[PDB]
Amino acid sequence: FEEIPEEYL
Amino acid sequence: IVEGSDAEIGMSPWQVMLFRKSPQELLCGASLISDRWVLTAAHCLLYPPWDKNFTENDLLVRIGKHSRTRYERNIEKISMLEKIYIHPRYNWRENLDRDIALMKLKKPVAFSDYIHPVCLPDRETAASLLQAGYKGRVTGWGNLKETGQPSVLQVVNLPIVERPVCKDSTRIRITDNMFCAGYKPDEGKRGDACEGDSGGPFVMKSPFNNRWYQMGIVSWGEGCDRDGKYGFYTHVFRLKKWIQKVIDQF
Amino acid sequence: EADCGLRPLFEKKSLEDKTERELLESYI
Ligand SMILES: N=C(N)c1ccc(CNC(=O)CNC(=O)[C@@H](Cc2ccccc2)NS(=O)(=O)Cc2ccccc2)cc1
Ligand SMILES: *[C@@H]1O[C@H](CO)[C@@H](O)[C@H](O)[C@H]1NC(C)=O
Ligand code: NA
Ligand code: NA
Repeated sequence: FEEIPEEYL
Repeated sequence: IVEGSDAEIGMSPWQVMLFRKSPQELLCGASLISDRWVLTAAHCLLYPPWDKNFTENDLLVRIGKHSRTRYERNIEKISMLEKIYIHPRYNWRENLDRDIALMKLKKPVAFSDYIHPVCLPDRETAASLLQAGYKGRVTGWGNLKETGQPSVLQVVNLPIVERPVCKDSTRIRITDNMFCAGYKPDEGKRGDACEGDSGGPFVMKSPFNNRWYQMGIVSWGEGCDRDGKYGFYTHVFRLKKWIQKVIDQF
Repeated sequence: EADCGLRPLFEKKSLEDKTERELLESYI
C-alpha cells in the first residue's frame, strides 16, 4: 500500500 | 472477488474501502449511502472469535477508489469516523445474523464523478427484484482466490438463489435476514465474493427507474467460489427500519 | 439522496457499462 497523506493520520 | 473482472472507472461510485490506520491495510468493503453515512458488515468491525473489535480511531474510509493500493491523488477522498453503530442484535456468536453496521463520517464527503451514493431499497423494489434467478452485482478488493490480491476494484454479476437451495448448501442456520447468490455447478459460469470483500455492496439496477439499489452486504461463505456453495449476503431491506432509526436518531 | 443510484459517468450521461445488460436480461 502506498503511504497516504499524514493529515489523515 | 473470485472469477470477476476489472471495474470500469466510475462503475461503482458508492464503493468504500475500510482502511486500517496501523498497520495500513485493507480491512473490508463498505458503501456510501449519503454524504455522511457509510454502510458495512458488523463483522468487519466486531468479531470476538478473531479478537476483532475496532474503534472509530482505528479506521479510515477511502471513497472514490479504483486502485487497491495506490493513493489516488485528486480522485479518492479519505474520511475519519465520528461514530460506529452496530446492530444491537448482530449475532456474532452463531451465524452472523443481522451482519450490519453504520458509520457516521466526521465531515460530509464531496460528491464527484467517482463518489456518489447508492439507493437503499423500498419494500416494492425489494419485492420486485429479490427473486431467484435475478442477478445482482458485487464489488470489492478482496482475494482473487480462496487460497492473490487485485490491482484494481473487481466486479462480478451473480444470480440470487432459491432459499431452499441456499439452506441445503450449508450446515449453518440461515435466517430471513440473509439471502444467497451465485451460480450452481450445472450452470457453468462462476464467481463469488471472498475474504476482503466483506461489507461491500450487492447492488441491482431497477428496470423501473434505472437507479442502483443496494440489496445486500457481503457477509459470509464457506470458502470462495466452491462448487455447490453460495455467497451469503445481509438482507438490507429486512434491516432498513434499524438503518432509518439510527440515521433519524443521530 | 434524491439523486441516489445514478452514476455521473453512466446514467447521468446516458452511457451503459459493459455488463449491466446482463442484469436487465435476468429481470423477468
Ligand atoms: N462469499 C464468500 N465466499 C465469502 C464472503 C465473505 C466472507 C467473510 N466472512 C467470514 O469469513 C465469516 N465466516 C465465514 O464465512 C465462515 C462460515 C461462518 C458463517 C457464520 C458464522 C461463522 C462462520 N466460512 S469460512 O470458510 O470459514 C470463511 C473463509 C472463506 C475463505 C477463506 C477463509 C475463510 C467469507 C466468504
Ligand atoms: C468492544 O469494544 C467496546 C469498546 O471499547 C467494549 O465496550 C466492548 O466491551 C468490547 N467487546 C464486545 C462488544 O464484545
Ligand atoms: Na442445511
Ligand atoms: Na459456488
